[PDB]
Amino acid sequence: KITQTQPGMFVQEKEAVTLDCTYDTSDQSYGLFWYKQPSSGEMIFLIYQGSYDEQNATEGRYSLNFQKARKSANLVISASQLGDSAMYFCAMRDLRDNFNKFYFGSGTKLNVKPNIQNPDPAVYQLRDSKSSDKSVCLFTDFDSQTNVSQSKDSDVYITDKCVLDMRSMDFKSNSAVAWSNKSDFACANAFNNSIIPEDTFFPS
Amino acid sequence: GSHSMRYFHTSVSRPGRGEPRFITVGYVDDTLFVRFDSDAASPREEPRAPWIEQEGPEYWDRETQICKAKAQTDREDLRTLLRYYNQSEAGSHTLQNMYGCDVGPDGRLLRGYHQDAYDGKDYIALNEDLSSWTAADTAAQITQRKWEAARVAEQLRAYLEGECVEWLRRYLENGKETLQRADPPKTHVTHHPISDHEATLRCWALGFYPAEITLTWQRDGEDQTQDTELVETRPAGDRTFQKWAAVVVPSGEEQRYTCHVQHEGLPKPLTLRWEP
Amino acid sequence: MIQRTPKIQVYSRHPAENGKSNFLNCYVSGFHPSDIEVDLLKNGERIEKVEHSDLSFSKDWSFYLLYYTEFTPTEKDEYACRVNHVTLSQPKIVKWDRDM
Amino acid sequence: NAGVTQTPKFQVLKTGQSMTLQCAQDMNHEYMSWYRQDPGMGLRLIHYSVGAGITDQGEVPNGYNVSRSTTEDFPLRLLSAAPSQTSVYFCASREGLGGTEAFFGQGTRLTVVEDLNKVFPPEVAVFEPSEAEISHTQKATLVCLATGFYPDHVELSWWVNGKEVHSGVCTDPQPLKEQPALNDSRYALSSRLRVSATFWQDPRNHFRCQVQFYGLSENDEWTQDRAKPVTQIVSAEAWGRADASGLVPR
Amino acid sequence: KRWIIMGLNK
Repeated sequence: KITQTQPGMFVQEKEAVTLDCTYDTSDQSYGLFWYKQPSSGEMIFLIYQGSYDEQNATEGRYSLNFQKARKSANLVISASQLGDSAMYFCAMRDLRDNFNKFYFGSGTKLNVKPNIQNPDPAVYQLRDSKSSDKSVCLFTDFDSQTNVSQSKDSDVYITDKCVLDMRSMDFKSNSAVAWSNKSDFACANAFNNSIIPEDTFFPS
Repeated sequence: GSHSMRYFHTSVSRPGRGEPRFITVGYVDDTLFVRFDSDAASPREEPRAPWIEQEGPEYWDRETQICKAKAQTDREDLRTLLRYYNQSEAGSHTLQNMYGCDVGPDGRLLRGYHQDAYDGKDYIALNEDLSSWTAADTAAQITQRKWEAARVAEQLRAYLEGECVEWLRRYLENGKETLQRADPPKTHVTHHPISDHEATLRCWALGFYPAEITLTWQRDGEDQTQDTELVETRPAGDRTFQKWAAVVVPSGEEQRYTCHVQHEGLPKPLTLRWEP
Repeated sequence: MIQRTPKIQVYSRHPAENGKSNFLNCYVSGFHPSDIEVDLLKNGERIEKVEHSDLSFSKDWSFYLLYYTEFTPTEKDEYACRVNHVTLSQPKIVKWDRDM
Repeated sequence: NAGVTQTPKFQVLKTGQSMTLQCAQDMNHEYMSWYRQDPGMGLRLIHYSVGAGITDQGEVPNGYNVSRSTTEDFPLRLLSAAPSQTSVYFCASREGLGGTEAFFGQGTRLTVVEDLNKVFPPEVAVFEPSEAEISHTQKATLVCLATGFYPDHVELSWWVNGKEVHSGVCTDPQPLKEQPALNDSRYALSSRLRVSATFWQDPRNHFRCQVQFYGLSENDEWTQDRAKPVTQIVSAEAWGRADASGLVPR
Repeated sequence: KRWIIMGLNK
């Protein structure tokens, strides 16, 4: 039995983050494993620790704080990067079934927040490059504390906030996209369900 | 004085007639105390000495799981070694492993062991220093690189210095009435005429424990080691051992020869002659 | 493949006494590979119910086994051990000699 | 080298149809297994193999079959697709039963549908940068919108001047359902690509959003009048926009 | 008392 108490954890980019895991076995012989599952769905092996190993496993930015007495195997990720936002699974195999089955935890969703240098919140209207009168509403440049709420309107679609990273200039920005086929839909009302900065730029 | 604990393991493939046969046995000095056989009706790690019988059901279940795990690792390793040696899947092959510890009269580690053999030849061995490996060939070198990467030696040295030593101590204490009792040999000399010119003098040592013994023949008090036929020490079947030493002597010179017996169960070394 | 022919010793557990229950032993050692055929014979006929020890090995990796059966020796009865191995073209017969 | 190669990455199946999930490993691994990942159920073992010619059942073997002809391959067969088989399947291999080189395949996202008429390819549109954004921030964000697709089996990429780009891109982690309460709902996916205003102000700069959709195969039966929603690429594109002077900024 | 660890394949 694996317990990951946290369905989610947040961390500021560059800071270290600890993901909790506790395990339940009556065996003296076992192994603890961590796996990363990015949004693309692949299951990536990160680190392993054997129950008879006296030194804490380390693998690059990953460290497993193995506390045998406390029955804990917390994962510490040093110097958090945007690429670290993913699901993390704690897992174990033990001597009871000859280490056959993997017992996986429920997982923890890590959300690495960028450090927004100069926030400039604004909602822009973007028009289709093709021969149509179709539009999109782009809420961009808000600080990492501003939260985007899902719409309470059935015909209004709002994405979750997405962090883009313009690597060449080390510039990071948050954005959310809203669109609807409704006639009354305007970028002025698109993010009413969200608490947006009072000074958010709404161009004419 | 010194004591030892050893685990022995043999896996033998049998192509075209099922999966490999796995047999493991555990010893304290010359006393068998546990066994596991993959061909038993329902395979379990079983007791074979009275001083081990008092170990709890948790002990029996864990030892059973470890043997099953070793049998399984060996099955996989037999397949890997066919690839390392470019060998056919059709032939029968053997994997053997021995491991254990030796303790001094104080109950402190003297020597640790972990060795593997493939088809009766050395494959890979933990060095006497318990921190490095000796690979016998280029195939064993592949294994050595894997075991170095997993830091196997550190964990195995921790077992040899720790649990091996401590459980050997507990077994020695629990079985002191038998394990720490030395049974002296019952000794006699037989005479076998060959011709009117020569005879065999055979010095017998029977029902002794432990197996370690020295049987020598002397002529006018001078050592006859080169001239002595010593049989391999053999089990009596009741945990004790038997051995004999023989010399071919000129008929009428039998009185010049003395047999000498050294064994832990003897407070003083024995000297015997043929009667009369 | 390494091949080592078995050493064979045939003997009783206790000093033999006619009409008195004892155990007849056939100790096979120094062999490789481990496949081996071992039978105890009474007047040239195979003794049924014969038991053996669990396969083990010596420091040089060579195998050993003890085959045994409870028996009551008599003056007339002849006992022997019949061993076959890959290293042997014919099964090898070693007779029990009480004097040894 | 490559480790475990699990195919296909995406699959849509009609109820009652068969399918073989492929798994190859190039690491001489003796142990291979199949797991399925589901919400609440976690990761469950289906079947496993400790070596060539040996296979055993896991926690959830029913409706699945496996074979281990060689050490390299471990195919999973679904003789008759059931909607309950909609899951993400993972092939996991290791050096042996007690092995620690515990590697997983890329995963197979399986959608079992009652009727293939619920399968639709995406429609794709590129939304051009706002003049207000260019004037306010000296940056230009393009938005790609992939809409009305089913199942949610797509790979969105940005191509600038014929080359795939990663920097300055953010694609929603998961396609959003257009009608969430419905298991037959079509999906939508958005992505942004942000460049400098000077880069956008060059008419020779070409920005294309590519959506690879995984759908029906050639063998799949198709009884609708609309185009068969086969696996295909759907793209939309835009070109940069120069000033009233018609001079690209230096 | 036997020894055991994971990852001991040859």
